[PDB]
Amino acid sequence: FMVSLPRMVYPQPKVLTPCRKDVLVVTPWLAPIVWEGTFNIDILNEQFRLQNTTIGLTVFAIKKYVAFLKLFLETAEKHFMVGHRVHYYVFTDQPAAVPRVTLGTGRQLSVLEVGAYKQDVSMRRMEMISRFLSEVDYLVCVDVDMEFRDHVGVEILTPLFGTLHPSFYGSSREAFTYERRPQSQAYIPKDEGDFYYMGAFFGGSVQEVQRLTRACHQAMMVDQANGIEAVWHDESHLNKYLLRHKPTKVLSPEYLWDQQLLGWPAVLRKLRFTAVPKN
Ligand SMILES: O=c1ccn([C@@H]2O[C@H](COP(=O)(O)OP(=O)(O)O)[C@@H](O)[C@H]2O)c(=O)[nH]1
Ligand SMILES: [Mn+2]
Repeated sequence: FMVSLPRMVYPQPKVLTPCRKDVLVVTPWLAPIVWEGTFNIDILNEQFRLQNTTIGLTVFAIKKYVAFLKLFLETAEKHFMVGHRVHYYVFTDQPAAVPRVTLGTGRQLSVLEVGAYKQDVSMRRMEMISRFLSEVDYLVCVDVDMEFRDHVGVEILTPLFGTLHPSFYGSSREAFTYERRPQSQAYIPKDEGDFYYMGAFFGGSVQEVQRLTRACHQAMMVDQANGIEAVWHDESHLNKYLLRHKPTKVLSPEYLWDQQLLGWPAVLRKLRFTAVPKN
């Protein structure tokens, strides 16, 4: 059950005035594409706070990538779901290397120990993700070699979402780096494909994320038994999944950007969550 919103004063939406004219803001299956200027965060904050929404954030920090945790968590504290309940799940082979980061109220961090792989480390995330049902309402699954630079909030939440890959949002579908070998479960032919989604940021309700990760894990297992590894590993399988199960929101590349690589184009009003230079 969902109680009434309170009285709120904000600018009237204008039917004959689009917010953004420069970009597609709804997919052909009527999912919002989330760009700055498309949402009133005050309305959304009210809607999700009234549900006492808890957001789980999963991140893997294996071997040397423990080095990225401090900046990742400190900036998440400043920018990610502020005002909402947050539960960080840090999966690592080095529990003692996890930095002590001060968390705001209503926010918690769990360290989950795993084994380390010698492709595999990136890939096995689907298996490891696939407790959450009892503890959080939504799950967000991100890369750790990243930092938050601006608001990432409840505007992303929905049953199932993907994020536009910053290198491909302007590309035609034959240019997308999908798995092209019919022998792989991740196969997508040249005349198929909506978008190229980034493996570094996806999520949804716990139920939908578990479905997704289960499906990708099963498909990767089939590929392995067939002696094939998809070209972009888990990302290839994510793309196949979101092709056949359309996401209910798509995040713009504001939500996954690399400023060193790609600068700050006109179409991006904010750079929210960005790659941290590495070697
Ligand atoms: O040695 C590794 C390699 C990868 N990862 C995890 O797998 C994610 C994806 O790998 P990488 O980001 O190296 O991705 P890229 O963005 O270069 O494609 C990383 O963010 C980490 O969360 C890790 O923990 N240790
Ligand atoms: Mn990464």
